[PDB]
Amino acid sequence: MRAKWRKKRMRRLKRKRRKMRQRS
Amino acid sequence: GRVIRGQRKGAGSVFRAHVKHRKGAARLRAVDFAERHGYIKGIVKDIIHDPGRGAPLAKVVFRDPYRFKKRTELFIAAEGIHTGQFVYCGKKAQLNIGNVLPVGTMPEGTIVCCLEEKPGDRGKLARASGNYATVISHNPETKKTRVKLPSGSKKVISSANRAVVGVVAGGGRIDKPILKAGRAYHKYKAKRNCWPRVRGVAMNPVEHPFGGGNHQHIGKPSTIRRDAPAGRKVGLIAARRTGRLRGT
Amino acid sequence: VVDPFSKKDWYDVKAPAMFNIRNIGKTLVTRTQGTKIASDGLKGRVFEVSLADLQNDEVAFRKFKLITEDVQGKNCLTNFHGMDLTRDKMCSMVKKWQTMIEAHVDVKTTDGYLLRLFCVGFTKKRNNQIRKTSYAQHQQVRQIRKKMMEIMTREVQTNDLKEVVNKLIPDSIGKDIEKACQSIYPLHDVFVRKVKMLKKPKFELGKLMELHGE
RNA sequence: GUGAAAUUCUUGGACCGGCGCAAGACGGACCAGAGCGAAAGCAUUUGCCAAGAAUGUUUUCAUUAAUCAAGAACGAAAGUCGG
RNA sequence: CAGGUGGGGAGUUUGACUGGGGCGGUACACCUGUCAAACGGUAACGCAGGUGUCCUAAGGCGAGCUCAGGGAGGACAGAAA
RNA sequence: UUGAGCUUGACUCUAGUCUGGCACGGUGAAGAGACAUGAGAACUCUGAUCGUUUUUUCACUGACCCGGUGAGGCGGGGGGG
RNA sequence: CGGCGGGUGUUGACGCGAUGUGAUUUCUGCCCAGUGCUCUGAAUGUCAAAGUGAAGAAAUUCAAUGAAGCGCGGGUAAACGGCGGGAGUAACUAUGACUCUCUUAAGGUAGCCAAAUGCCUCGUCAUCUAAUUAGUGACGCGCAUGAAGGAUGAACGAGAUU
RNA sequence: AAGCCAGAGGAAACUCUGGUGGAGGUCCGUAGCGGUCCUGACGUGCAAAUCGGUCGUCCGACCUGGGUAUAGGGGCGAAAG
RNA sequence: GUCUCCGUAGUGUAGGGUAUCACGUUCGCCUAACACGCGAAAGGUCCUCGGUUCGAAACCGGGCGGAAACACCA
Ligand SMILES: [Mg+2]
Ligand SMILES: [Mg+2]
Ligand SMILES: [Mg+2]
Ligand SMILES: [Mg+2]
Ligand SMILES: [Mg+2]
Ligand SMILES: [Mg+2]
Ligand SMILES: [Mg+2]
Ligand SMILES: [Mg+2]
Ligand SMILES: [Mg+2]
Ligand SMILES: [Mg+2]
Ligand SMILES: [Mg+2]
Ligand SMILES: [Mg+2]
Ligand SMILES: [Mg+2]
Ligand SMILES: [Mg+2]
Ligand SMILES: [Mg+2]
Ligand SMILES: [Mg+2]
Ligand SMILES: [Mg+2]
Ligand SMILES: [Mg+2]
Ligand SMILES: [Mg+2]
Ligand SMILES: [Mg+2]
Ligand SMILES: [Mg+2]
Ligand SMILES: [Mg+2]
Ligand SMILES: [Mg+2]
Ligand SMILES: [Mg+2]
Ligand SMILES: [Mg+2]
Ligand SMILES: [Mg+2]
Ligand SMILES: [Mg+2]
Repeated sequence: MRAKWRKKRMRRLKRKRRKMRQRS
Repeated sequence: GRVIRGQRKGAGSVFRAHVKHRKGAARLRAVDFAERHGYIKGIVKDIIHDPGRGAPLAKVVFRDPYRFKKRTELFIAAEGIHTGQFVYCGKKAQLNIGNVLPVGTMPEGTIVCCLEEKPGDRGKLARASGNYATVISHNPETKKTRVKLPSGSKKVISSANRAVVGVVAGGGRIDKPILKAGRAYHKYKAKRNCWPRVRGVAMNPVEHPFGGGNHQHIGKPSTIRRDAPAGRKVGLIAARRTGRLRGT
Repeated sequence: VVDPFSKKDWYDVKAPAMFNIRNIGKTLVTRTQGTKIASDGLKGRVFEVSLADLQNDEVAFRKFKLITEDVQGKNCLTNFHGMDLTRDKMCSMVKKWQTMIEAHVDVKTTDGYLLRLFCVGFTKKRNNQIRKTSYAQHQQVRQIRKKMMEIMTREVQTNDLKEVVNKLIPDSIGKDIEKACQSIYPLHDVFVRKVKMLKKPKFELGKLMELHGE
């Protein structure tokens, strides 16, 4: 991928991870 | 089958304004020879808080031009005026904050505080706190002045209408959140019986068009025509549009 | 169905006495019908006409507006409204490696005409100059702008619009501006680039008729 | 309007031309391997307000300096909040 | 005075039968066969169905023919011309 | 074939509202026509005068309406500057 | 009931009046076909009384004209409200990223869930118990979740539950 | 809670510590006001709605006397017809 | 249970006088080849049976299925 889009994908995944952890 | 709230407000019985501690009608001085041809000087003797309104009122004392007496007025305080200040009212008054002079004599960009709707009544426009009108344009022929009101509308008035120079005091009163039902109660207790407002959907069908149902829903379009009978025109009255106001 | 040009009748457009060619040309308007007056239709028209076809042997890059105030008989009669340089002349004057100074001033004549004047000047390189560019420093530019703003007001405030127009016909104002500025930085292409009417005084018909006739 | 079209606007006068009015943006050409600023950045006129480099100096103080963990100010655009 | 709008308000109505009522159905006006007990009559929300039409002829008269089906034959022709 | 509370796309109305007409309800012009004496040519078609006819536009004030005031200097003119 | 009567109003858009949602945080997706509301009358179709013209002896009849409204045309969903099917398809099976069509005004987005909303149902898995139609966590083709209300989040509650 | 004093640390920006102060539709809890649960008592009662214990709130949208105003398809309603 | 609707190429669908559209399938082009594209072709007891009609996929009854909607007050 383009590095910028890998960065964007990582940011989306990190928001999802934060939401999952906050749910606990 | 029951008269609704809002219909009951016109009879006035419980819904008359609470005017017990109000300090008087806030008005310019009546136009006379001094206003019409020169100026008359008064002194701001006090600035007071009128219950029910957010604008301070200015108690100004003038000299009676025809008999030995002192005339006290209750101007609406333009912001920046202070006690012990001289304010001048008439055609030959100068542009200063608090002076009263006809709009036709004012330049093409000045802004004004207590504007007259008709040439000779006292102030009627831009009276609420923080508000002002703007003198846009003149034409010496037909003696007309075009002004911009706080609502953004444009109005043509006579050039002989008087107004106070400046913005009315009381600042950005609506900026502070009320934060409390108690503060709202104390706010409206000084104004009138209107505050604790029950939603119509929470009522029964007998006292509201929107009342009733097993779920709290309106059940009919909330926009209502202009010529609807009283007891029916509740909701968005003659609305040209609904929604979110995206763009203007 | 019938062509509307059957109901059009022609009028002759007349320039003031400042120009020795009085015939601007011809215009047309629909004949009077009902409340619609051909006089009202003809009034308020602007005729962007060059200077070479208004004055006998003047330059061609200068245009005059010549708005119509009053029509009598078959003659529309015009009066000064503004002037402008032409697009090609203005674009040819702008060149690289030189500084142009632009000034504007609002000034009232003796007879109540308010004018906005726009003047341009361009830095001139000397004949023996080896350096490519001819740039004036900012203080020199400010002094030149101030000079050419204060020697446009004294040619307008102290005289009538008639002898303002007849002296901006040869651009005497630009010539004296250029002569004055030589002690600060030399200038070569100095013109009153534009003038526009801002306000007019009440349209005295006697004044219009003395502008046209005598 | 496009490669071509179409969505769209049009005998209700659209586009075009003329004269006005209003609003909010934007400061062309001049504009450069030019300037200034710690960088980010900075271009309509005029005025006010402090600031600054370089230069000039047979002025003054006399080592008061250089770089700098921690800490501090500013920091395009996008984004967020209130008007 | 006229037209529009007008549950804001007024007055009123919101069929019947029915193995309770409602939903369903129409057994609510008719016609055929049966029920039906060899005169006639005879019931269920009994059974099997049909009707709110169609026809200047599909009405009227006269004349002349014979229908469905099958068998046997006949160029194309065949299960059917 | 008794009601009442409430709703509405039931039936029949109704307060209020929107709109047209008539009356209060006038005075001048300017348009465009139908106006009415008329005039050009039963001999074949055009310019006018005052009233009237509509419809529009503009203006006036005197009916009518609003605001201010203890109805306190309004309009025109003459001084004097 | 009525008077140019009265309330808001001793008021003037930072104000009155009418609604919906309901602190904060974070979001508030698509649909103007329907029903409403509203804007524009443009040649405009329909359109009462009065008024105009004609026929008649008159009653009367006919015709022309064309107010609002309705039609015609735009806007609007933090207006009422609404937000789909049927097949095939990946080198074990299984699902279906993907592909076809039918159709809508748009086909339910972000989220959330057997939830106070899930029939089937005591759903399936995990945890809690010796044993749980209960509780919690998770899953989701969800009979019939869902965005001015969705999802959260401290503090609080004579609220419901383990 | 803000405001204030002192000490200490900092180059500054400011920070830390101890006091002071006394805010709040703040907490516990009298009187008052209310009325959760026992589904207690009583239920031909003390009472045509009361009593006991337990409870909610208790500086505020607080409690309350008197004087006024609003009247029946009307009033008034922080909304339960 | 009651009421209503549907059954058409392999697929999703249109429709009383010789069954349409699109995809799919076949063949030939183009390409080194596949796909795309281009030119042609094939394909359907119109669910089953009976009836009306000169003639039924249609119209009308019966049956096979499939799909919706009701299935309430005690
Ligand atoms: Mg509310
Ligand atoms: Mg309720
Ligand atoms: Mg109602
Ligand atoms: Mg309701
Ligand atoms: Mg609904
Ligand atoms: Mg930025
Ligand atoms: Mg913002
Ligand atoms: Mg009723
Ligand atoms: Mg017998
Ligand atoms: Mg018998
Ligand atoms: Mg016979
Ligand atoms: Mg009976
Ligand atoms: Mg009844
Ligand atoms: Mg109806
Ligand atoms: Mg609210
Ligand atoms: Mg109409
Ligand atoms: Mg929209
Ligand atoms: Mg979902
Ligand atoms: Mg679920
Ligand atoms: Mg549950
Ligand atoms: Mg247990
Ligand atoms: Mg769970
Ligand atoms: Mg939404
Ligand atoms: Mg408390
Ligand atoms: Mg407490
Ligand atoms: Mg008990
Ligand atoms: Mg109830």
